[PDB]
Amino acid sequence: DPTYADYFSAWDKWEKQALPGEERDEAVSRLKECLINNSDELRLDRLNLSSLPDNLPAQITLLNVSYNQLTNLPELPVTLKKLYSASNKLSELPVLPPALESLQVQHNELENLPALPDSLLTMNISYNEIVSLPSLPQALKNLRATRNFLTELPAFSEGNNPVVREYFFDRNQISHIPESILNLRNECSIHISDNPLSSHALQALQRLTSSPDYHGPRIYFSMSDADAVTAWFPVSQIWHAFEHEEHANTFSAFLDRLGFREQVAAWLEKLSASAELRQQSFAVAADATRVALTWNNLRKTLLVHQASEGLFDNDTGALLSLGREMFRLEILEDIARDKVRTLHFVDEIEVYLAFQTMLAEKLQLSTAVKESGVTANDLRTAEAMVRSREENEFTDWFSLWGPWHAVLKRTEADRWAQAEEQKYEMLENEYPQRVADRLKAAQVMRETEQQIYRQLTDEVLALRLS
Repeated sequence: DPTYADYFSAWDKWEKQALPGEERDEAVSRLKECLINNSDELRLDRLNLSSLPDNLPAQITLLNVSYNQLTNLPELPVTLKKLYSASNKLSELPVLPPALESLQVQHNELENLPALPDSLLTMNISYNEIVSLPSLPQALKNLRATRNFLTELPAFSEGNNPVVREYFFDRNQISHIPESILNLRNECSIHISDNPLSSHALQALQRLTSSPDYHGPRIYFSMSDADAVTAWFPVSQIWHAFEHEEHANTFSAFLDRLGFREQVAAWLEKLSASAELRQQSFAVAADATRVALTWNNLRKTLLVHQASEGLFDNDTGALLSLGREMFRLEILEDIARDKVRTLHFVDEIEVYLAFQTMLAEKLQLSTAVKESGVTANDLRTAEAMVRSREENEFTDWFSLWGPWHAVLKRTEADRWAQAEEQKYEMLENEYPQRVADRLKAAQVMRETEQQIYRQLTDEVLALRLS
């Protein structure tokens, strides 16, 4: 809270530090004139200023410093209602006064925004390098963000009364439309052309907005948006893997390669070295023409070849707890498949991974990265359903599990061989019960081996370590 003389002398010193090519002298006269009166407005635009003084008149409600060479703004007056600072070289904004209604800082070098007050009605942040936004106030009816580095459309809320709202997010890096935009009324307009959007969300946007019986928001968009495919985004072994490219099932088994990116390379890692892995990965990973049930399969095909070696010979305790995780994952996939029915702009794999990471803590899914439309209720129900199906189905499931059948195939025979030798049921009772209720209405070939392998898993090989 400076005194008149402090303002004057601070501005006089600030003037003598003028870089040539700027009108600091004129700004001081406008600053003094602003102080001398009760003036709510201060305009220092188009003077090519290289900086503002530290202390600006504390009572002003409008500040225009557009078209200068500013890299920084000082602490803005708390009574500020409208801040025009377009066409500068700003790297950061200060904290915004709480009563701000308008913010024009387009054509700067901004990477981030401070907290937007609740009073903000209009905002122009276009032609910056912003990567993501804070939560936007509801009073915000006009927002222009053209040509930034945004990755995500913000989830709007339908205000209780309908007012015209316009959002320009064109020429960004947005890749995912949130399901929330269909809540909004027709009085709101969204511009998302020139964004790297999926062709799925494109075709969804096409289908819904190109229907009669559509009362949502006006969304403006443009649908205009073999072997050297695998090692690209993980560099060197593109030639090493080409030796394997001259083989079977590589056109739909490699082109279909659409945190996670880190160890998709560490799953690339041993399929790289050993030919045993994807002599059989491409087995059912190319004839499935849902990609989370497959992604789980190649997890399994990975895990059977390890169990083929014998990592779980005496350590079946850690094999069992891993099947507990992988069972809850394959329940989560069915949760995911159930939800994508109701979502338009995402497919199962994305929803699956949303469930996996948002629940990795609560359900102890170690094999998950610690990073959409998934609410808080479908997280609660997802846990309630996996926990109950776990209680009812895990042991039957683990007895049929692949990795464990492998460690029995390697470690500890007898029972394993005996189990296979009890194939009497597959011919002494398999023809009568074959359609014994298919006409009273291979399903029992899965029901019979369940019985024996669970029976094998009655007098288990796990009661030798414990």
